[PDB]
Amino acid sequence: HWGYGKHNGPEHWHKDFPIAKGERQSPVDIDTHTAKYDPSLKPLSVSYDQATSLRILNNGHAFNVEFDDSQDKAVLKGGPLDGTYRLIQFHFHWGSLDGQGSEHTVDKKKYAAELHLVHWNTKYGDFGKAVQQPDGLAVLGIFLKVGSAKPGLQKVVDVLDSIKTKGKSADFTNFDPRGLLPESLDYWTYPGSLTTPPLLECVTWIVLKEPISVSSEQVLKFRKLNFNGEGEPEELMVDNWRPAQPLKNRQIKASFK
Ligand SMILES: CC(=O)Nc1nnc(S(N)(=O)=O)s1
Ligand SMILES: [Zn+2]
Repeated sequence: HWGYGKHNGPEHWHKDFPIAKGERQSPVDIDTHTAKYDPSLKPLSVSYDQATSLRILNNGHAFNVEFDDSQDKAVLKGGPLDGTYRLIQFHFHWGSLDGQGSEHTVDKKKYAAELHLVHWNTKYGDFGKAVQQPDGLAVLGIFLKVGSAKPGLQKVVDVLDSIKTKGKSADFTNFDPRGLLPESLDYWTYPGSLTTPPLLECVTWIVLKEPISVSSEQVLKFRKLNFNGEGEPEELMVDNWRPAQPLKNRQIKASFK
């Protein structure tokens, strides 16, 4: 089954998921000089004050923090979006070294990791229906660079020891995702896809310009997780990122000049 190894990594995915070679795949390189400023784009509206986190899970490819999405508690609106998108989970992609890890790149620059806050369009009723629609998901992408620690991330880092291996989960309540946002909400946006199988082309990507900084010690703890289940041979969970895909017939728009 698929993964990030030499024998099952992204270059192999198309054999089981032919849409991997599709017209609106993600991630992409953001060429800052070719992106188009669009004055018609609205500011993002992030309403996370009533967010209810439930659980943190190692699913064998990353760790996910899951939220209660049975009501409009944590929602994303505005920007390029029509309607209301509910937060369902966030996760990260990261590297084995500080010079790599992000999925998106900016003028070919890679960051140490990338945070994805995944939201689904409420008009489709559930997440499973949403992924079948071209406007079904909105994913907010935030870059991480190594520098000073991010206090708001430390609660996540401290629980990782309890979900070291695939399939382990832990109760993870009262986490406030607002502590993971940068100061500015300036963004680029383009139409794209999930970056893991099944690679469905259902995502409006919103990638923030401003990275957040985390400390070397914080990212080091991500790299101690395992792809494998308990009792299996240890494989460190690192480099769980898909390389940039061709832009083809898409334009990246910027909310700022
Ligand atoms: C269930 C779920 O959320 N699946 C996802 N697959 N890829 C995602 S990402 N890397 O594009 O945010 S989210
Ligand atoms: Zn992701």
